[PDB]
Amino acid sequence: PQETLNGGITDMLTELANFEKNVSQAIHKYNAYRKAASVIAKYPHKIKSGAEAKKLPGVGTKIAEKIDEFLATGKLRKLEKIRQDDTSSSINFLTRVSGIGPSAARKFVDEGIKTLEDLRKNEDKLNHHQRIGLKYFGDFEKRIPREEMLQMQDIVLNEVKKVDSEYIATVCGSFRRGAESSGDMDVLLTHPSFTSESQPKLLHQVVEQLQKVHFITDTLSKGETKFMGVCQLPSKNDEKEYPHRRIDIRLIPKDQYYCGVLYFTGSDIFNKNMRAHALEKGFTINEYTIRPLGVTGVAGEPLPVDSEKDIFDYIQWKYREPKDRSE
DNA sequence: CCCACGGCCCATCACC
DNA sequence: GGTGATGGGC
DNA sequence: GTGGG
Ligand SMILES: Nc1ccn([C@H]2C[C@H](O)[C@@H](COP(=O)(O)NP(=O)(O)OP(=O)(O)O)O2)c(=O)n1
Ligand SMILES: [Mg+2]
Ligand SMILES: [Mg+2]
Ligand code: NA
Ligand code: NA
Repeated sequence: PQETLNGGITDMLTELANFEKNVSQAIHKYNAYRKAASVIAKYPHKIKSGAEAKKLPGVGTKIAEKIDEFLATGKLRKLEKIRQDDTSSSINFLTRVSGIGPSAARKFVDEGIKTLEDLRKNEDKLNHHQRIGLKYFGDFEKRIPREEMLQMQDIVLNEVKKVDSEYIATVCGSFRRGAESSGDMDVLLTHPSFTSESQPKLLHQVVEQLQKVHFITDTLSKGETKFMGVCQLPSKNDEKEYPHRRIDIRLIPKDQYYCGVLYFTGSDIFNKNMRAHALEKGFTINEYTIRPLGVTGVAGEPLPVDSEKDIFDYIQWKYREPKDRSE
């Protein structure tokens, strides 16, 4: 559906969702509003009343009332008021800095720190991640055109094979679903010597090499299985520099890999829909495995999975191209 | 009336 | 020094 | 906030 169908309503709900997460610290209300926004966004008609909306699953009494007020006035008094509130709107804004959550934003605003400028003035109170988030605030809210993702993929797959030609690397996420732009880059990594029944160097080696060729520029977090950091394409000398980008690299056991690829190729909406169907034939699927639910819900042993397809087979669904896993 | 609300790794805090 | 809890991200 | 035991 076109966004201008009910965009006014969904904008309202998303903004409400944001204030619940960031200011009220009510995560389940945040998800409630999002779910409501999502189901309304998929609704193929212009909503004329809150009662009409209430028919949709996830839209209840309170949101129905909010829709009525919005339809009658073009606004929400509560939303209008919290927008004007310096404290609440500053708290809500600072959470856009990667590394600053509802709690940190709260503490900052409590002690007079409300803007990016104030953050820049008080580096002493920021942790490593927050400093990076601050330094690349602008860049991190930029999307990544597919053409750059391709170039980023070229570098990653090249350098990974250079380190060890037995590595397997896959760019997942919205890129693998064929999106024409992405928020970040997700890389899944495996190696024939790393399975469930098993360096910590395997992830480190790759990260280090990507640093050596000046692709990776910063590190947010780095463990033995998960890396989160910043990367940047090289410039053309004449041409102006590319924005810095967020990149995640996950090292996964060889025998948990194609569950990982499925999960982290995702679409959140597809994952939960494929979750949904999986439990209905008595299967539970997470990022690691697919397990048969038992006569009680006895989730037993992981089944063998050597491809994305096997997982589709288990729950009698035909293989869906990542291109179509929007939902 | 009352509880659940897809999950987990890493950095850092709280506390012994 | 350490273990467990919490914040944050995705 | 919504849904359901
Ligand atoms: N908590 C999480 C985090 C990620 N995922 C899955 C679904 C996502 O499509 C996939 C990758 O996560 P993601 O990077 O945050 N989203 P994605 O790459 O699809 O789109 P972008 O907004 O980054 O362009 O992992 C998930 O199912 N639950
Ligand atoms: Mg992504
Ligand atoms: Mg990601
Ligand atoms: Na409803
Ligand atoms: Na943030």
